[PDB]
Amino acid sequence: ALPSGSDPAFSQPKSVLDAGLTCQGASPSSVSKPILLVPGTGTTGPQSFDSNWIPLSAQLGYTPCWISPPPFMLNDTQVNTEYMVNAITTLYAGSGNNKLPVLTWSQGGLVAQWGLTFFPSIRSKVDRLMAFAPDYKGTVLAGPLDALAVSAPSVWQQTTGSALTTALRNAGGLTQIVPTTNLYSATDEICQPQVSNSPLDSSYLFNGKNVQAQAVCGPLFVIDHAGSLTSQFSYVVGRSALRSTTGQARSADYGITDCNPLPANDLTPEQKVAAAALLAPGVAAIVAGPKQNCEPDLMPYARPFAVGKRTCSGIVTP
Ligand SMILES: C[C@H](C(=O)N[C@H](C)c1ccccc1)c1ccccc1
Ligand SMILES: [Cl-]
Ligand SMILES: [Cl-]
Repeated sequence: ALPSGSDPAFSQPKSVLDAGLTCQGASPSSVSKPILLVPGTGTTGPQSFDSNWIPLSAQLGYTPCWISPPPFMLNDTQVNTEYMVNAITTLYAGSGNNKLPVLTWSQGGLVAQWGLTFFPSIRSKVDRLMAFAPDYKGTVLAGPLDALAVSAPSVWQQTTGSALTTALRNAGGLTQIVPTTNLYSATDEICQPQVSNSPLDSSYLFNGKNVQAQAVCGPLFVIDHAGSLTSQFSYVVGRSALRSTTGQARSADYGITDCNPLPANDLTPEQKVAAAALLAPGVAAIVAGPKQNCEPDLMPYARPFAVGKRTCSGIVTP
């Protein structure tokens, strides 16, 4: 079974977590049809989604809301998760105690599933999860942990073999917790392995709606890590997931004619340009950002699930 009982305490003050949450045109305590957007590594909320799911979710009738954990999602993924959990609590109450969808890119999906795994209170407040290129198993493209160059805290934790991904799995987090759709690509140049269309894939969750784009669009279809978020194909799948009565996208809602890898058709010209360039701010943030030679320690609520792994203060013990 999943962790149960009370939510772990936050390491950050509620006022600090509140400061990282924004909604377009409303206060979080009084917002109509919010959607919470959780960004990828090296970016803010606006940097991940200004060119795609902020205008697209508004056009679908949602008020776009987002978190921007500092610095640019490079800090401890466990802290980035505090921003999300607090945001869901606020937006749920602020919209009349109605569940809301969560839509994520890259690390953002790892953050969402970490939050659902270890903070039980939000399970009843997240209507559904729509994750684009989530790296629940991390990525093996960064190399093994013992050969990793100095890297940001969350980059360590997204490396396959990390204590964080170990703990997520052992606490039960590789199974969906709310109705979840995962859209990913075998041609992902950041997160691998993704080629099997099977539980080996880093984006796969048991009992979830697992959509490898090539399984629908064919082997020559090509979308990269950012294109998994921004493409017109991704929009049709995401639209299906957001509207489905089951909380998961449905194969009947999309098909081979939707297999367009370019930025979503409804985006403005300026937006399409920014969507193609989505990654560049992330790389600049990683050059200027924190770097260390070890993986951040697991917080107490997660430590018992990765006994034996090595973090900055040493080997995790029972
Ligand atoms: C931070 C890095 C990343 O997003 N890097 C950006 C996207 C990038 C793009 C092209 C080449 C190098 C890095 C990362 C690390 C582990 C797991 C997932 C992501
Ligand atoms: Cl398990
Ligand atoms: Cl099922």
